[PDB]
Amino acid sequence: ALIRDPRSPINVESLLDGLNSLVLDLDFPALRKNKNIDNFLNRYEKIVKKIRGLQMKAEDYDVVKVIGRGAFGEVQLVRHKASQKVYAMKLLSKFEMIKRSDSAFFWEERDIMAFANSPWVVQLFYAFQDDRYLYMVMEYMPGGDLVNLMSNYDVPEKWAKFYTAEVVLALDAIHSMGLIHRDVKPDNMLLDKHGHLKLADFGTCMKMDETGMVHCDTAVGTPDYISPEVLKSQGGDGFYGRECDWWSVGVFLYEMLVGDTPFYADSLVGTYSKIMDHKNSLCFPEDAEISKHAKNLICAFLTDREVRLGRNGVEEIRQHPFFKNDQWHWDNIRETAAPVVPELSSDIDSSNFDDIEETFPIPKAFVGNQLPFIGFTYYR
Ligand SMILES: CNC(=O)c1cccc(Cn2ccc3cc(-c4cn[nH]c4C(F)(F)F)ccc3c2=O)c1
Repeated sequence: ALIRDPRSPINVESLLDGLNSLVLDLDFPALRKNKNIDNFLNRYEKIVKKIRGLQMKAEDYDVVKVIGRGAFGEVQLVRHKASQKVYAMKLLSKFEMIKRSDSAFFWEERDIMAFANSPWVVQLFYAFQDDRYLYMVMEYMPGGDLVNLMSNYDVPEKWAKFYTAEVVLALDAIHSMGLIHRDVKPDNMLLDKHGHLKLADFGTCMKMDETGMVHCDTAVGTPDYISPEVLKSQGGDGFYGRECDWWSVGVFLYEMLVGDTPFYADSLVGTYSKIMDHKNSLCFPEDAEISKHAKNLICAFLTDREVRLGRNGVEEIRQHPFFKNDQWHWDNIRETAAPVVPELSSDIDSSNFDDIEETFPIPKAFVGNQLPFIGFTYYR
């Protein structure tokens, strides 16, 4: 009965993952001296290779261009050969994830994009694997990200109101699924064909307790955007709530209106120290020319959690005077016209993206390197 459920760990895709993964981890001359291992391989090695050809696989896609990179892989603009549809495909290297003891962040990332069913969340259509990579096949966002937008325009406060509102709604939606994002930044804010925002890169997300809190002893995210409480949790037993995402919205709003990040330093350790000393290090440039309302919202986000705007819920963010505007309302913003509408040449126009510039050793005994990746495959 669970076999049909796309959420169950024992659906057909996961059962096939196990059989495929066992053959992968055993098929070596050394391990084949065990008769058990050889008797199984003989029975199943021909049909597994047949199954491999009929399963969704990488060679079914044309690689048009590489449009993104990360610690463990890259994102490619692809076209599915048979259907001629266009997607963005993210790859995660199995060797690197094992080599750097980081093998479990992709579960929530896959599940959010697959099941959120939200206009604010990039949607996942397929997940598959081969012996080297994980693959997440996603709806393509041809508008680019907000780093690219900020590098090409001087963002007036009217635009900043729009993108900050859309981010607030997107984070609220993620919070209502029980998740804290923890890596809010402009590189994770993607724009669709109509210029509206979606969140991406859910690698550092975490589900909250029945109390709304998370225990964590590890500081995560990006150094420019990390909140004091998350940073402080590296020294043991962090207990914090969703409000760490609102701190990172404050950094984003500063960066859009001022042109630099508010805790900039030449060293990572300097950035870490400035964030700790934020009550003294947060300083707007003399030539800023930023409104009183914008400066008040920025400073209401860039405080300690016990005092931070949003600690009581999103309604206190939405009423803030900075969001007074003559173009949109909180309940209809994504159906109004975005400030920048992309002009697109073809369905593989990638002009809003800058251009971009090892394996396991053969085992002596059973290691099970493919075991952590069982159950990743998903067919919509
Ligand atoms: C631990 N995490 C990693 O190692 C890691 C590996 C690879 C990339 C990243 C960060 N990154 C960058 C771009 C990116 C782009 C899309 C996306 C979806 N639809 N369209 C696009 C478009 F590309 F068009 F913008 C979706 C996710 C990402 C994304 O995650 C992180």
